[PDB]
Amino acid sequence: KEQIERAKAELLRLDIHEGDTPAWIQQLAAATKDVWPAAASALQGIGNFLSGTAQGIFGTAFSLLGYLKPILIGVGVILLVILIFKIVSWIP
Amino acid sequence: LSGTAQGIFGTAFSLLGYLKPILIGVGVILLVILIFKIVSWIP
Amino acid sequence: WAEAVKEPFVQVNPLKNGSYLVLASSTDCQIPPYVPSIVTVNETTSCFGLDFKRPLVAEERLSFEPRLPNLQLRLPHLVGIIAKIKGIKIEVTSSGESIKEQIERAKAELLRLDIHEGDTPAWIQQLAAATKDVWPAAASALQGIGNF
Amino acid sequence: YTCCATSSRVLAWIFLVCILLIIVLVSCFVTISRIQWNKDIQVLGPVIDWNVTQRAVY
Amino acid sequence: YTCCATSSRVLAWIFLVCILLIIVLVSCFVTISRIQWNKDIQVLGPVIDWNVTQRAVY
Amino acid sequence: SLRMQHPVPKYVEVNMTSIPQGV
Amino acid sequence: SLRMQHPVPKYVEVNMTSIPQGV
Ligand SMILES: *[C@@H]1O[C@H](CO)[C@@H](O[C@@H]2O[C@H](CO)[C@@H](O[C@@H]3O[C@H](CO[C@H]4O[C@H](CO[C@H]5O[C@H](CO)[C@@H](O)[C@H](O)[C@@H]5O)[C@@H](O)[C@H](O[C@H]5O[C@H](CO)[C@@H](O)[C@H](O)[C@@H]5O[C@H]5O[C@H](CO)[C@@H](O)[C@H](O)[C@@H]5O)[C@@H]4O)[C@@H](O)[C@H](O[C@H]4O[C@H](CO)[C@@H](O)[C@H](O)[C@@H]4O)[C@@H]3O)[C@H](O)[C@H]2NC(C)=O)[C@H](O)[C@H]1NC(C)=O
Ligand SMILES: *[C@@H]1O[C@H](CO)[C@@H](O[C@@H]2O[C@H](CO)[C@@H](O[C@@H]3O[C@H](CO[C@H]4O[C@H](CO)[C@@H](O)[C@H](O[C@H]5O[C@H](CO)[C@@H](O)[C@H](O)[C@@H]5O)[C@@H]4O)[C@@H](O)[C@H](O[C@H]4O[C@H](CO)[C@@H](O)[C@H](O)[C@@H]4O)[C@@H]3O)[C@H](O)[C@H]2NC(C)=O)[C@H](O)[C@H]1NC(C)=O
Ligand SMILES: *[C@@H]1O[C@H](CO)[C@@H](O[C@@H]2O[C@H](CO)[C@@H](O[C@@H]3O[C@H](CO[C@H]4O[C@H](CO)[C@@H](O)[C@H](O)[C@@H]4O)[C@@H](O)[C@H](O)[C@@H]3O)[C@H](O)[C@H]2NC(C)=O)[C@H](O)[C@H]1NC(C)=O
Ligand SMILES: CCCCCCCCCCCCCCCCCCCC(=O)O[C@H](COC(=O)CCCCCCCCCCCCCC)COP(=O)(O)OCCN
Ligand SMILES: *[C@@H]1O[C@H](CO)[C@@H](O[C@@H]2O[C@H](CO)[C@@H](O)[C@H](O)[C@H]2NC(C)=O)[C@H](O)[C@H]1NC(C)=O
Ligand SMILES: *[C@@H]1O[C@H](CO)[C@@H](O[C@@H]2O[C@H](CO)[C@@H](O)[C@H](O)[C@H]2NC(C)=O)[C@H](O)[C@H]1NC(C)=O
Ligand SMILES: *[C@@H]1O[C@H](CO)[C@@H](O[C@@H]2O[C@H](CO)[C@@H](O)[C@H](O)[C@H]2NC(C)=O)[C@H](O)[C@H]1NC(C)=O
Ligand SMILES: *[C@@H]1O[C@H](CO)[C@@H](O[C@@H]2O[C@H](CO)[C@@H](O)[C@H](O)[C@H]2NC(C)=O)[C@H](O)[C@H]1NC(C)=O
Ligand SMILES: CC(C)CCC[C@@H](C)[C@H]1CC[C@H]2[C@@H]3CC=C4C[C@@H](O)CC[C@]4(C)[C@H]3CC[C@]12C
Ligand SMILES: CC(C)CCC[C@@H](C)[C@H]1CC[C@H]2[C@@H]3CC=C4C[C@@H](O)CC[C@]4(C)[C@H]3CC[C@]12C
Ligand SMILES: CC(C)CCC[C@@H](C)[C@H]1CC[C@H]2[C@@H]3CC=C4C[C@@H](O)CC[C@]4(C)[C@H]3CC[C@]12C
Repeated sequence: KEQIERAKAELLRLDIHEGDTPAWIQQLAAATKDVWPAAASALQGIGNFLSGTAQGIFGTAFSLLGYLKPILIGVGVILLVILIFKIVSWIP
Repeated sequence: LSGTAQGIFGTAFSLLGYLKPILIGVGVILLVILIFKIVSWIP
Repeated sequence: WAEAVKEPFVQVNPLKNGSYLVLASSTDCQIPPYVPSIVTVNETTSCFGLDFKRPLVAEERLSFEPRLPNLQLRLPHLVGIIAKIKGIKIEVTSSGESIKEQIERAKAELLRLDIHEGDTPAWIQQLAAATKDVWPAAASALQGIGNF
Repeated sequence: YTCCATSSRVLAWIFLVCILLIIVLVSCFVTISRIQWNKDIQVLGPVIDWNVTQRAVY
Repeated sequence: YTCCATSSRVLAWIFLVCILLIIVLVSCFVTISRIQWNKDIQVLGPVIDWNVTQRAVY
Repeated sequence: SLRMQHPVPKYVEVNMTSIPQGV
Repeated sequence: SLRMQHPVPKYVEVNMTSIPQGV
């Protein structure tokens, strides 16, 4: 128990990021391999899809859509404020 | 969180914390149905 | 190996043959900063707060001094930040290393130095220092927002 | 009085436009600043070669 | 046609005003410049006294 | 009377050499 | 190699006197 509660917090805060998702996924597969060989093969595959199918276009796309998250919420809020007024202006 | 029951509430809150991205996706889908059902009741 | 050091940095070693070995963060007596050099003067003068004497004339003899190869070394763009956050002398590159391997080294680390509710102004000022050389027009803007 | 009633409405529209714009301004700054930090990480860094003559200042 | 005829009226007024102003501008400049030359002639001129110490510069 | 101090030029010679690899 | 000239300070003393009327 003591041996595990030693690096745990440090290891948990190596979390997934919009930058290096493929690189992170490959580390997760190396870590999962001995535990669950099936899940490692699936993760490794999803890794090489982002990196090496087409020119890594999907790895570029999902990285960009990652960074845009704050903008996308701020747009979605504007839409609701249009819809509610339009709908209320239909009811008799 | 640690020592009441078998630490079940620490397990529950840990689990609910990891699930956060799924819950937002479901919540969005419910709005889309509601808006269409509603707009389809107005004359 | 890289290591962060306190400014101003001055080092002056009197060599036995009468020259001086200088490494300094700042110029004096024409001597360039940052690159080290072996310095000799024809007449006694004060530099860096100490007296560089003219040496005594020497008689020449057959030399056995080594002559090492020269070498060009590329470093990471943010090397000063990487040395800083460690607080210790840290390995940054190898003599031979490719651009790609050199970059993938600290990237995940550096990316996780993200913007926080508690020190936004401090963080913005670091972004301006990092961006200065790349896009000067963005650095002046970020500096203004930072002082605001 | 119609002008007062119209003012209470025009006011609530400019107050609503004020906040929706702050939401946008902050959301844009967080996006751009973070991307520029990413770009700053991957630019080519400096070269050293011990050559004194190259660093002469006259 | 009506636009051309009307344009020709409005134009001739502005062209007339343009010249009547130029007459004035030149006529004023000649008056003022010649008076200032008269004034310049009558102003007090400099003094000399051979004192070196007075003209020291440091 | 006027007494003045005129600056006059002079130089010292400084030579510098490199240290390959910093060794 | 790099050979440089460093400027070192110095002065000369100059005295002046006046000529009344320029005579
Ligand atoms: C206190 O002690 C210190 C030492 O601890 C004293 O400092 C030392 O003082 C020495 C003088 O006694 C200095 O030596 C001198 O170095 C000069 C600079 O050498 C460099 O430039 C040369 C020219 O390069 C240009 O031109 C060539 C074409 O000619 C181009 O190819 C280049 O691109 C440049 O445009 C160059 O030849 C030298 O190259 C050699 O050294 C470097 C490493 O420094 C190696 O990478 C090279 O491989 C090369 O070394 C090999 O090849 C040469 C022959 O080519 C061999 O001699 C070597 O043994 C080795 O095999 C450098 O890049 C020299 O110009 C100067 O030359 C004089 O002497 C030669 C004969 O030896 C004459 O033929 C010349 O005409 C000239 O008179 C001399 O060698 C030391 O640099 C200096 N040491 C340090 C580390 O700073 C200090 O002064 C002392 N103070 C007191 C008070 O006593
Ligand atoms: C040790 O020595 C090596 C070799 O010199 C140093 O690494 C090299 O640094 C130089 C200078 O920064 C780089 O030059 C640039 O190269 C690209 C073209 O690169 C492509 O073509 C190359 C053809 O030989 C090929 O080697 C490259 O392969 C590497 O990169 C790919 C992609 O990431 C990777 O998959 C491979 O494994 C290799 O790692 C690649 O296919 C060129 O476009 C650049 O152009 C700019 O600069 C020129 C000149 O100023 C200018 O004219 C242009 O307009 C433009 O501004 C530039 O020439 C070179 O890519 C590096 N090579 C490697 C292997 O890294 C290394 O950094 C040194 N180490 C140290 C510690 O100093
Ligand atoms: C900084 O580097 C300088 C090189 O740029 C050094 O200058 C050299 O210093 C030597 C000292 O021995 C001078 O040699 C003297 O030469 C005179 C006569 O000059 C003629 O002969 C020499 C060779 O004997 C020749 O090089 C000249 O071109 C002349 O043809 C003799 O009377 C002396 O006895 C002595 O031999 C070099 O001439 C001189 N060369 C140059 C290019 O200046 C300087 O000393 C270094 N100074 C510092 C501050 O370190
Ligand atoms: C005509 C020419 C052709 C044109 C083709 C165009 C193709 C377009 C492709 C469009 C792709 C759309 C992708 C949308 C991704 C949105 C990601 C948003 C969230 C995000 O980035 O989250 C951050 C990182 O996670 C992530 O980045 C997680 C992303 C998911 C990774 C896994 C995806 C690959 C799966 C592969 C399956 C198939 C494999 C092969 C069998 C973490 O969260 P945070 O941002 O809040 O930061 C808090 C830190 N904890
Ligand atoms: C060290 O720096 C100097 C200055 O940049 C380089 O010397 C020049 O070399 C070029 C040829 O590449 C010549 O056209 C110039 O006349 C030289 N200028 C001077 C001031 O010497 C020198 O090549 C660099 N490298 C070494 C090893 O000395
Ligand atoms: C020559 O010029 C000097 C400088 O203007 C005159 O000396 C000054 O005299 C006044 C009183 O008149 C003193 O308050 C100053 O302190 C004096 N200054 C200096 C620099 O001496 C001087 O009197 C003038 N006349 C002659 C003939 O020397
Ligand atoms: C030290 O170096 C300076 C370098 O500027 C020498 O200055 C020369 O001095 C002579 C007088 O002997 C003048 O004629 C030259 O015009 C000066 N110019 C240069 C650039 O050399 C200085 O005299 C040297 N002194 C010693 C002790 O070597
Ligand atoms: C000529 O005048 C200058 C005036 O500046 C004198 O300079 C002095 O020189 C001594 C060295 O003996 C220095 O310690 C002093 O600090 C200098 N200052 C002043 C204002 O005198 C110079 O020495 C004089 N030389 C001659 C030939 O008379
Ligand atoms: C009080 C009522 C009206 C709700 C107001 C909630 C607003 C202020 C909240 C809802 C969700 C929030 C966003 C959620 C996620 C991000 C990503 C972050 O990296 C930058 C800020 C940003 C964009 C937040 C800013 C504030 C935000 C827009
Ligand atoms: C498509 C247009 C209309 C934008 C609509 C807003 C959508 C795309 C935004 C709103 C809230 C966002 C989610 C909020 C938080 C997270 C956690 C993160 O770790 C994975 C992505 C995920 C799940 C986001 C993905 C994008 C998201 C669903
Ligand atoms: C109706 C269906 C879709 C389930 C929806 C569950 C909702 C209520 C859940 C999903 C994710 C949750 C949020 C996730 C993260 C945070 C940030 C934390 O600092 C306080 C709680 C808070 C703000 C939660 C509030 C409740 C929340 C919005």
